[PDB]
Amino acid sequence: SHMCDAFVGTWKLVSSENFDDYMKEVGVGFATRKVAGMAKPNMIISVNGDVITIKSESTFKNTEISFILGQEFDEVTADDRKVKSTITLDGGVLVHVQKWDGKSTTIKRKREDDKLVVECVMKGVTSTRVYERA
Ligand SMILES: Nc1nc(N)c2ccsc2n1
Repeated sequence: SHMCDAFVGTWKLVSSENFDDYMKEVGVGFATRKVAGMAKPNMIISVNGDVITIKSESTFKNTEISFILGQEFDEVTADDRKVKSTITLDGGVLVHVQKWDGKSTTIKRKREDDKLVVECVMKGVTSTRVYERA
């Protein structure tokens, strides 16, 4: 048993709050915000040794990241930003920081009851995205 066991699995988005405002704060344009805001992504998390893989699949885009905790990597986000990402574990919470164009956003993923709760923060704006097991 290991680090992220309770995150591993296939998850489906069941609720979202303030995601449009988060996307605005990030700089996402109108058409992408409207189309991306409809999606109910599946998040598939797996671990193989030190390598964590998070796939996110939706009608809008399929994305995939693989990474080692604490080790920066390149990520192309669903809204087509080219970012430099670092993901760490902080007291059981996966903390994902994305840097691009002098900007920064942080995405936190945590287990709460039977849900996986995703909190996306850009300056003063937070969006909460709740996933349940598929
Ligand atoms: N693949 C993918 N991943 C995401 N996080 C989102 C959010 C809206 S659409 C979408 N598609």
